[PDB]
Amino acid sequence: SYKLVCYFTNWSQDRQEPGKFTPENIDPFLCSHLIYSFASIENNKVIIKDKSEVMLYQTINSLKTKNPKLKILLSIGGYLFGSKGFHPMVDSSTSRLEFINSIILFLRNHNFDGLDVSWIYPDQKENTHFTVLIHELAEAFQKDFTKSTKERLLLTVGVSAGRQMIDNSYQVEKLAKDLDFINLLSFDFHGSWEKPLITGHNSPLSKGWQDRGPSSYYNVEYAVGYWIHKGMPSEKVVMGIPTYGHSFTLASAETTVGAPASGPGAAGPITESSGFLAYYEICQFLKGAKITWLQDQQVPYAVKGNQWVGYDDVKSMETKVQFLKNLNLGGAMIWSIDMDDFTGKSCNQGPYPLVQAVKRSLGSL
Ligand SMILES: CC(=O)N[C@@H]1[C@@H](O)[C@H](O[C@@H]2O[C@H](CO)[C@@H](O[C@@H]3O[C@H](CO)[C@@H](O[C@@H]4O[C@H](CO)[C@@H](O[C@@H]5O[C@H](CO)[C@@H](O[C@@H]6O[C@H](CO)[C@@H](O)[C@H](O)[C@H]6NC(C)=O)[C@H](O)[C@H]5NC(C)=O)[C@H](O)[C@H]4NC(C)=O)[C@H](O)[C@H]3NC(C)=O)[C@H](O)[C@H]2NC(C)=O)[C@@H](CO)O[C@H]1O
Repeated sequence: SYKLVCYFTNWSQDRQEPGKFTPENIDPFLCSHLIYSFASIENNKVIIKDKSEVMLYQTINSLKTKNPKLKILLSIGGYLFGSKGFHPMVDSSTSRLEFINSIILFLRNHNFDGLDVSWIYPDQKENTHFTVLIHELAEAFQKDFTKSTKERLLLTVGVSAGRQMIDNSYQVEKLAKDLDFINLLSFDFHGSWEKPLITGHNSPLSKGWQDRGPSSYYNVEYAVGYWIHKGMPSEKVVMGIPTYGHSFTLASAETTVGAPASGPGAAGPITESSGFLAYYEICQFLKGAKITWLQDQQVPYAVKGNQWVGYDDVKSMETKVQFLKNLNLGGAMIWSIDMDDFTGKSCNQGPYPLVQAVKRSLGSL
């Protein structure tokens, strides 16, 4: 009994094949939870800015018709929403209450089962506001369920896997009460924003051999453990796994971890964004590359020419799943199913090779 919580996005629809994803591409039995990314906030109220908003509602109802066990949530936030997106809604209880009531009506009208708040990030400044908003939602949700024939709206949150960010942003014990679970964002541990600019893996399970001091923090094992230590019960920890990798353009001839990089990797042809590659792009890149499995860190990286791609593959799916079960975690979260090879047409491994491996690994006694 593990959750498989699957984020998907509303921007992947503008991609060319085979990055071209709509909710209609979703398998109703693939995951236990679906989270739509992202909603917006206009007039201290919840909306959806998506030209496919209405067809999405239609797909939601089809999905839940085919799988009555399926739970679909709505997410607010993300890296680009930032902290700014939550202003001015959080600035007072009045505007906050206006919001919380928009949410309840919204989710009921549209057949969502809860809400994800993935605020990136509260940090020091907004620690208080984030805490308060979560508590007011949690309470309003409970209150609403008091007067209901419906199951109660679930509340989750996408949270930092970064030690310092966790220290600055969260009151964990409070969070443990208010949230049904965290979606631990246990990736983006390394990437081309770093200084000094050196190759590093986006989502390492374990410590690197060269990791010392606060680099010892930048792995999944650590992140997960620190959350539990800070108060979050293990079963409320839902462990994020990525379907993308972080890329680097190599400065010199070192191809190792910690090798100097001139900048982010060449942009994928489909995701057109230098620094990362979806898995369906990674599979093309792997043709003619040399791949190394890191023993220390338990994940692969691939080199082809001056390109260095740290990524996650079927082998790390199964490896990460064993770890999360060993630690009695609540399950697995995926960012994002629409960057797996969902069509099956690039990796020739069937549809959703990575997520499918995760399902199987959780499902296996
Ligand atoms: C002060 C200082 O110097 N501090 C240093 C500091 O940098 C180090 O800490 C590290 O910082 C980095 C960067 O700030 C952190 O990286 C961020 O990590 C979070 C996770 O914690 C990421 O956000 C979530 O995760 C995914 C994957 O990255 C996010 O996905 C992105 O979402 C956006 C939308 O919001 C996507 O944009 C869309 O895509 C295209 C263009 O790319 C466009 O066409 C679309 O229209 C656009 N959509 C929208 C809505 O605008 C983007 O594609 C996508 N990326 C991918 C791969 O899918 C998602 O937003 C987040 N999910 C949820 C849920 O919230 C965040 O993306 C990521 N930022 C960057 C830049 O990659 C890092 O976590 C942090 N590390 C640690 C360990 O804490 C510290 C280290 O301590 O050192 C200091 O020195």
